[PDB]
Amino acid sequence: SELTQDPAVSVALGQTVRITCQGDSLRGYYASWYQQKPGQAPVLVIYGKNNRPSGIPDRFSGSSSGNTASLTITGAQAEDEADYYCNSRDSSGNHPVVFGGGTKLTVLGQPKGAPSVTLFPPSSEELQANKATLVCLISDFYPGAVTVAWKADSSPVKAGVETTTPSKQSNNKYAASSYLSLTPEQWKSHRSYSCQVTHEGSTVEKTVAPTE
Amino acid sequence: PLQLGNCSVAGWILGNPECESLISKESWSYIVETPENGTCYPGYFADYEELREQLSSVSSFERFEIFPKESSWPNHTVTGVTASCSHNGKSSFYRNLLWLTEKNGLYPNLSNSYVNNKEKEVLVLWGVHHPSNIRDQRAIYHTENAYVSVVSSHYSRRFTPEIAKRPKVRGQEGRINYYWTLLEPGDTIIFEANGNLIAPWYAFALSRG
Amino acid sequence: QVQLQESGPGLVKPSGTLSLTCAVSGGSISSSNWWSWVRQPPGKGLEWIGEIYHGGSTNYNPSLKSRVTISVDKSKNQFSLKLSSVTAADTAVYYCARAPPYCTSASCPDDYYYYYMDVWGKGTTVTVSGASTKGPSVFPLAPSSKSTSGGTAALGCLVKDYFPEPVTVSWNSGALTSGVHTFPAVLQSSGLYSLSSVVTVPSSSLGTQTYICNVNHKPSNTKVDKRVEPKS
Ligand SMILES: *[C@@H]1O[C@H](CO)[C@@H](O)[C@H](O)[C@H]1NC(C)=O
Repeated sequence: SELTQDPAVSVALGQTVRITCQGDSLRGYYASWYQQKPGQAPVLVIYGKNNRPSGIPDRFSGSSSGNTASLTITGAQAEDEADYYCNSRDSSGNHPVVFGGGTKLTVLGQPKGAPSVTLFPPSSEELQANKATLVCLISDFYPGAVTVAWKADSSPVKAGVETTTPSKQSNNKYAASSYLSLTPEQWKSHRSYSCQVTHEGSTVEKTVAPTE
Repeated sequence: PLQLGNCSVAGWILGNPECESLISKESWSYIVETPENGTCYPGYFADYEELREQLSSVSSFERFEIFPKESSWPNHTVTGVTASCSHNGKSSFYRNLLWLTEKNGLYPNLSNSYVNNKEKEVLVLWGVHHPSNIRDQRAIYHTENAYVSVVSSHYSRRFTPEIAKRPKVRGQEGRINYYWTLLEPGDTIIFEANGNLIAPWYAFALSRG
Repeated sequence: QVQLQESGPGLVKPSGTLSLTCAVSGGSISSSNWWSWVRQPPGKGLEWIGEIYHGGSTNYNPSLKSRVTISVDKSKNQFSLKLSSVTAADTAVYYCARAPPYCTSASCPDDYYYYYMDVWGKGTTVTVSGASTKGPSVFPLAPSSKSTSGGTAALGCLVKDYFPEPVTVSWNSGALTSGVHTFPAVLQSSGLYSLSSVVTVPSSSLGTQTYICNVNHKPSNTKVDKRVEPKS
């Protein structure tokens, strides 16, 4: 009844990859495929057996062999890093629609980029509201894995820290953000706060001062 | 002699995809034939043996277009293909007929006519599709009880689609009965239907038939 | 062509009734199309909910059949979804889509054995919580010299303490697109959200160009236009 597909597969840039979908309902109706990039709604890439909607590259192709549907991407490119879902209709009962688990396509070989760090001190308006938030923004780094650490003066700070997981930018690089919530007194009673971003062993550190 | 080869009279006249060549002669004295009855889509061919009598000797054969694929069918969807009719490895349909189905979820009343102004007898062919259940019927034509009417000066018949579970033949449990008539010079034939019509696309004009 | 627009509440109390609306434009609701609903729980995949025909035929997901009711209204050219006795497991992003007509038997052409959804709505986030709605506090992230890196400079907006998701940020009411990035929201300890929106800009412009970020929090019906000026 359910459609099953592997959760994750990886392909090198410019290579080809077959994403397989298997389920006992594929015999009754044809299988469709979607591409979903993070924070976006799914987009249909294949109607039926190798019929694509207007605006879908010829690199995407579909096929079927019994209860096995496949999606093939030729000349894989970094724009293709996303989730892929197969979809069909159940051939029995009242004919429910079932989705496959999804497949995370990682595209290997992309160029590596050091993290760019921008650290904003508390706004004067926020301070006058009796709160202080240090905003550390990290962008344009690949691979999208990063570890952030904060320093008050030169001592570590683990309390009041919140950080987001990396997310793809528009140029296929990753970006993240880190926050350190302070009281206006905690902020004025130190000489400097720092955001330390470690990516691929190398570390970039930005510093802001209350006195400035 | 008319060379059909791997094809039969039914396949050749309806435009069976495996009979794309061999329209051949404009006249002939006898027909050369020797395949699941020759009909891609299962059904019953009306007066097939009698049709073979008429076509075994003719002098001025011609395949023309009685209802162009466009314009002649402004409404209704005309791209219907099925796995049963396949050219090479892809789904297809008869070269001379069109499967009319949903257009924007509606099946408006059908009435189209053609006057034989070719100075010969005209052989028009059409079909009547019979779905296996009623839900599929409504999925295509949107009418629980449909009709097909073909009328001329010397022909008239109304068709009722009988919907019942049938054993799968050639992978298809639906049926299409095929029917033919001869239109005399100057005579006018009209097709009226609200569903289940395999519309004529290409007709034929001949003599001594 | 046909386009779908979702309408629904950002928040729904636990054990209450979720109700959304999908409007059809450029096409008629009374067509041979299956108007469908889909949802996506956080970090999970796609889950089909149900479908409806303009005539009234309904087919629901077996697991949700008991608490689901998809409707249609030809008066406004809309169709709707209703999910009752909601729990946190119902918190998800809900979509409306259009699916083609199909056939159960082998009487139809090949075009009626596809299944797909080609036109989708943009999605509406629905959170199931007993917490009350809170609007955002927008604070500027002003550009400075310890922030400008050459010709380009960075400025943004801090959107602090709001609930529930989502928040959408634009700049200059949509006239500033390039070099813009709005970061995923972070979930603080208090259960409130916060996110930032940054934009990259030439350093010579910030002296003579006005920069405004337009924050929108539809769950609270709040629209904040915040002027980001350089520090002085
Ligand atoms: C349908 O047929 C009518 C004639 O009966 C014609 O006027 C119309 O343009 C056709 N197409 C549509 C979309 O109505």
